[PDB]
Amino acid sequence: AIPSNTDYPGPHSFDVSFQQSSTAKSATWTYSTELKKLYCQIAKTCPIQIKVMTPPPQGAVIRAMPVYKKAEHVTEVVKRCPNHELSREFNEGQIAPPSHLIRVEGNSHAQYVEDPITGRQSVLVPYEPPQVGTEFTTVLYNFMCNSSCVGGMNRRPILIIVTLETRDGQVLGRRCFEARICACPGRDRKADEDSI
Amino acid sequence: DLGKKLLEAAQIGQLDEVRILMANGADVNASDTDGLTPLHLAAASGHLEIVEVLLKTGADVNATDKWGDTPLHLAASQGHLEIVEVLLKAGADVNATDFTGNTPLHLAAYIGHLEIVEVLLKHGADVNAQDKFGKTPFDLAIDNGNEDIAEVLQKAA
Ligand SMILES: [Zn+2]
Repeated sequence: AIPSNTDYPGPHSFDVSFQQSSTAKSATWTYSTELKKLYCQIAKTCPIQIKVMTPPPQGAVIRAMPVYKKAEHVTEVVKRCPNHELSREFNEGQIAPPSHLIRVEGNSHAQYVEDPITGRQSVLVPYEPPQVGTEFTTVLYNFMCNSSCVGGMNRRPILIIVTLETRDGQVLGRRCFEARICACPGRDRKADEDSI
Repeated sequence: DLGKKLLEAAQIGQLDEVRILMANGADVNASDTDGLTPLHLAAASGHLEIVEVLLKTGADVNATDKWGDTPLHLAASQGHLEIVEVLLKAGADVNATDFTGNTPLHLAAYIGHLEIVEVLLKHGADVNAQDKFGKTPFDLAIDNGNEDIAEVLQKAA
């Protein structure tokens, strides 16, 4: 069983979007709307915007799971390379297990999941509606290894699957974007757009 | 491998380790398989003091990676102003052109770094330079809704 990457708006019209630029003092991330591809530096804050048109049920959650993009890799679980897993950098005493590629920043109720059968790793947050007079629910993600890391992703491309789920794990909506964790997001975005 | 250690220390911002590795004979112009040098990596990451000490110890300000980008391209794309200034003083070509026709001004204008756009213009950035698709820096500022940058570029036209 491979995780589905199929877009599914579902009954709440679930959608995932990105603000026009980083509010950091530098392009710590940038999003290609042409390629539906996030570019970020390792461990930097990446705000992702969730929109629904009708409230999800009580107990709904938002999952983020990385998967390899290419059919020849998709059965392999995406995790941090051993070097980043075992580093002391970013690995101070904390809730995120050090193997997980995706973290949530700034949420005490973020939950790190490893399926005991599939070995798939993902991170949940409770669904929360937007703060009054805003359009979006913001989730802050951190991506904790470089795409190039030889002991991990090893230059293979990944997709981030964002799923809206009931408390009991029924799919309510799903959106997918490609992610690259790279040295220079601003250049990589333009270079990739140039190549297509 | 001292080269590999120097690349990593420059990227992640370990200034003391950069100094120690170069004292131990690390190649200041080491490149990875993407052609990124310590100076590229410090420039993209935004580590000003590392950029300075690499240039003082013989880093190549004109080195191009596998995309044809110089360290100035990377600092300009990221918005690292003081690094852009140091690279220009050290001999960077303001109009260095990568293999898909981007100048530093293309990348600053596109990603939307107003202060960088201003400094590049003062050093002779070419407002007429076209990428592989015919786009000028102004075209890219319009395409990515960078209104203040598009205005500055129009005045420089
Ligand atoms: Zn890694």
